[PDB]
Amino acid sequence: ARLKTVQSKVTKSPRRPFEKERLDQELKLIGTFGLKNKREVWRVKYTLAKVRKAARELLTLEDKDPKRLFEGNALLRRLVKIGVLDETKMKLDYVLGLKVEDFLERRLQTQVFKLGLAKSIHHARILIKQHHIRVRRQVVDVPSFIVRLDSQKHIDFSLQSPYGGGRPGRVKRRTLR
Amino acid sequence: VTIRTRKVLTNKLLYRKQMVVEVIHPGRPTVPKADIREKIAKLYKTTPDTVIPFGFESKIGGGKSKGFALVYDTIDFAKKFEPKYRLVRMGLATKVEKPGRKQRKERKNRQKKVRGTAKAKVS
Amino acid sequence: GKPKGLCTARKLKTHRQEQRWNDKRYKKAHIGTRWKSNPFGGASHAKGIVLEKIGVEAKQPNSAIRKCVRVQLIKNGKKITAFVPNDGCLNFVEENDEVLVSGFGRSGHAVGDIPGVRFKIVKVANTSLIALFKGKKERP
Amino acid sequence: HGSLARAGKVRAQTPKVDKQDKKKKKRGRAFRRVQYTRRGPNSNS
RNA sequence: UACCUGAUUGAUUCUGUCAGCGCGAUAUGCUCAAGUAAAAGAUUAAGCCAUGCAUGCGAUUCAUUGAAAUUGCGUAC
RNA sequence: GGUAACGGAGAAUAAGGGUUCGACUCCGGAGAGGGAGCCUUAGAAACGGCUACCACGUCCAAGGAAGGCAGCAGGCGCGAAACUUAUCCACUGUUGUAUGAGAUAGUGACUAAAAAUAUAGUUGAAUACAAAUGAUUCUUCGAGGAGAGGGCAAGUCUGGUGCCAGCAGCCGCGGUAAUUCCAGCUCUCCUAGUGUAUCUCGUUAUUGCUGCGGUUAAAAAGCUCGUAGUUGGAUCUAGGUUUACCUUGAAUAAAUCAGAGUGCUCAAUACAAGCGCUUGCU
Repeated sequence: ARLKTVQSKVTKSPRRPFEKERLDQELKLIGTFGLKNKREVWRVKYTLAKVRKAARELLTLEDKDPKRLFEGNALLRRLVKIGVLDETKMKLDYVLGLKVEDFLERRLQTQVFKLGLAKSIHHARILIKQHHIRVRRQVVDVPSFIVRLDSQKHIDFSLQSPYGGGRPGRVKRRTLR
Repeated sequence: VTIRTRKVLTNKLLYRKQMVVEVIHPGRPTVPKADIREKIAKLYKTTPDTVIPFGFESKIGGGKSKGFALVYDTIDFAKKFEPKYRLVRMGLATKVEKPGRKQRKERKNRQKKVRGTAKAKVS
Repeated sequence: GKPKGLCTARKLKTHRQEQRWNDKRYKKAHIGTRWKSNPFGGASHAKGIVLEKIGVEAKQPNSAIRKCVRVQLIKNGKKITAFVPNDGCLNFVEENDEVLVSGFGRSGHAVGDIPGVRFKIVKVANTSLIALFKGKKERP
Repeated sequence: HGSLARAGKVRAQTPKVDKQDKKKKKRGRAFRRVQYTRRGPNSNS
């Protein structure tokens, strides 16, 4: 009958629940990039850990190994398209140099306020929540949505949102009536 | 309301044409199937009852929306190679009232207990 | 020293198996009488009937009377002593009550200054002891 | 000394006090923001 | 991420375990904005079961299109 | 002899080497209350086939007649422990009208992903569907669980109690001036989750092949002989017949794991899709 459904975890808990250094460093990451909870930062840590581990495992191999070649260019390609790796810095010895801040910057929430669409990062988030941003003619409502390089310059207000042309919001309509 | 048809294929061994239909209705609600049907019929210079749109799902935030359409050569081929429910949906056919599965099953089981022509009577 | 030859796999494997039995964890997990000896029979909780309320003198250097209760388990009819945690919670427990009992935390060993008690009460009359203590729920 | 009959002695003796009220503390991202801005924490003495 | 920390002493270095700490399974306490996927009477009692369903569809048509019945096929999946 | 034993694909944990588990959707086997025997058939030792005995039920007008949910749904028991006596063949398949197979909706803090509490609800349409429901398009109105001596982040603040009541995984708190109990106020961690119990793995070089230890911490047999087992010196073409072993291929179901591609709005997933212009290409 029905088969097993595939599920995966995207977060790994820290080995030490209480260390002041880690707690401060993670709270600062929540601060700069407006996040919701520690799971939000552990998710990025986990993705970065996967990337770094894959790079290390490939680098254990010599330069012209078939697997090394294929997987290395694939990984570098994905990172470039996300905008996390430097398009001149095409190597795994250099992909083993990234930080959680690189990934956290490419989030839609950060770009919304970085490009001026919103004042504060919290403003960016509540706009993305209330469906006032669109990407390449698509209303994205996920503050964690990553912005590819191509999508970087094609993000503006929704064509419907009252701040992008549309029926006035509830407050305005109440006042008008 | 821009209706666009892609991946058009001609199925002579089923006397029709299969196409993917996409509608653009920014601000407007989902396009009613009758409205889509008229536009496709005009597009293919064909009767507005020899075209079968179905499977129309609407993308978020309005705008885009996709579905499938079947262009049929004529109404006989239509109501020969077609499930009954599609025809009932589009008015080409009429639904036949039927008792529920539970009651049909119980009647069959009761009839199994009767032999001869009294089976038709028992109910 | 251990054997090191290229053809000593059988000796190594057999010796490892022989010596694994001198390990408390392995023997405790494979002896065979675990289910018949453990009062819960390998379960985490068990329902039982309260027989009486007893007081256990705390170990030194502490001094107190821990309010425990004698319980008879329904699944096998074995008698155990369970601790009633929290303050004044022995009042909630009446004789001839159906209580849910759980382990005390150390996998069948006494905890703290309470001697010889390896179980604690979780529910009484299908009501949570914590809820009764906090006032969330009342005695059925 | 202990008797098994003095159970629930201190909680019975404890004088009863009532609670207070506060504005619903910000929840989710807002609480973390307030925390970040604010930043021993409970140094009463 | 190839990791440890507390506890024997007046103090010290060890052996050594206990405890902490991370994940998962099952049960359970307290508590749960909307949605999307989705496990679910295995554990003990392959114990006992009220009641409904879960297997039926070319030749032969003097019934009223095709009933009834005889065939054939399936019910070993 | 035991197994709280169906085997495998696999699952949990995870430097490496491993340890534990795997009733359970796929493959193989077995059984239909326990045995046994057989009819029909290409195929059954069939049980939603029959025949008997055993155990246990059902209806009788007491002469007789029957039963097998370890199918779906429900009920009782058992327990720490587990859902609706609902709708359909529209979907995948069965030779295709029939399909409790299968597909739908119900209960569902098992679980996995994404997310609101600041800077949801609600009305009628469309869409969808076999009919629905729900999402998707439009439109009407319109925050809790643990903790606060150390391990271990966070009070020597106030009031009660005086080794009592209680807390406390461990070390320890409490004997009338308690940062540890019971409360108020404050903080800390995680957060729609957070605690408890039992168990597996790591931690653990505390099972050690990699890789432990044996004078005194546990551990060299009192000593020697000895079969199996394990292990066994050097030596054959350097220069100017068999095996064992290593390399490379062949044969080697999917699902899962790793991994390539692909804006399901992201993700977990899934296996799609992307282009013109319509009669289409890849």
